[PDB]
Amino acid sequence: MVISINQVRQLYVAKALKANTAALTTAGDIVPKADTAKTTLYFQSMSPAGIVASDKINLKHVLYAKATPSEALAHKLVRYSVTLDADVSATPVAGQNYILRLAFRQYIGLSEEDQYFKYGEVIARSGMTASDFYKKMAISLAKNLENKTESTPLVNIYLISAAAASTDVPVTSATKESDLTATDYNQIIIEETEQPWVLGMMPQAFIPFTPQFLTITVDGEDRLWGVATVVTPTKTVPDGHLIADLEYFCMGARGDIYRGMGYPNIIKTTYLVDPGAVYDVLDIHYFYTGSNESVQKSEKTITLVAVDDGSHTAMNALIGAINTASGLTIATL
Amino acid sequence: MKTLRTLKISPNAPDINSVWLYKGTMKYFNNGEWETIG
Repeated sequence: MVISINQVRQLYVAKALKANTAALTTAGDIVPKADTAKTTLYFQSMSPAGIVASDKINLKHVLYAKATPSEALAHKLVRYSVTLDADVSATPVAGQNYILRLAFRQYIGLSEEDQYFKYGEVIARSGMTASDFYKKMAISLAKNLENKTESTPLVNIYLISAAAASTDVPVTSATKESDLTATDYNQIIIEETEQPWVLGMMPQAFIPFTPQFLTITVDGEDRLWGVATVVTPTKTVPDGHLIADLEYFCMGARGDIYRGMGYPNIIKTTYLVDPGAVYDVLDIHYFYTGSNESVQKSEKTITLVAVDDGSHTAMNALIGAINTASGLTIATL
Repeated sequence: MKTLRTLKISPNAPDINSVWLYKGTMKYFNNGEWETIG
């Protein structure tokens, strides 16, 4: 990814927290270093190549220092619950094409003027219950969206048997009617998908979508056959792929900007972010001011990352150290 | 003499120059009313 900088941003990974400069042996170790006077602050980090230290923070020129949790940075996957509106009819209406249109705004491009429409069709028959209809519709949706041919993942279709309103019975183009032996299906959930990601070339994006229904003649009048309502998401996309591209960008500030450019004549940067983990973050904003005419500020950002075990143990001890060292009182998330 | 030549399926009554079909009942404008049929 590329981000907007307030004149600079540095990133440092905190894999292990040590208590001395001598204990820095492994490439992810880190120490918050400050003096008893509480006048400056810096971090001693262990790099693939030797120890390094961050720019020194004047503890009187700190603008804000807040630790975000990992939950805050996980993109929630918006999901709808699609049904048929009991005002038109609580059951399918035979001979009518129950079409369903799914619009996609940020398709391959990145604008809202780059749209993409995929469809799902079901023609109803007499004796067709609602469960049978939802089954057939989810199946026709998968075959058109979750196929082995579409260049990109678009949606995750599911089914919910009212006997178990929690479990989201999944569906894919391989799934067949017989694999769905329930009779109390009551909705077609449609959830956005994690798009593919490659470090430093494909930012973590999503394709948002709205389900648009179509008309059916029920008693002589063209009427919409369903109602799409958003429900509280239940699947979140972690920040591993996000911190990783952050590093990729913020490590070209300390180091090389010619990443892989002239392939054999390059500086290969070694990165410590695992894109399969879950990091908390600790961003600290500060500035430097000069002497007696260079009073203009130079705001400079520094952020730290640390894996999350679920209880934020790594970052909590991290800042507890920074607070014992710098007098600050950052809050232990 | 009042000859109707249209039937309309709807949940709201149509013009009085037509018959009104709605889910098991038909109605035609007779005596200033929509007179059902048995």
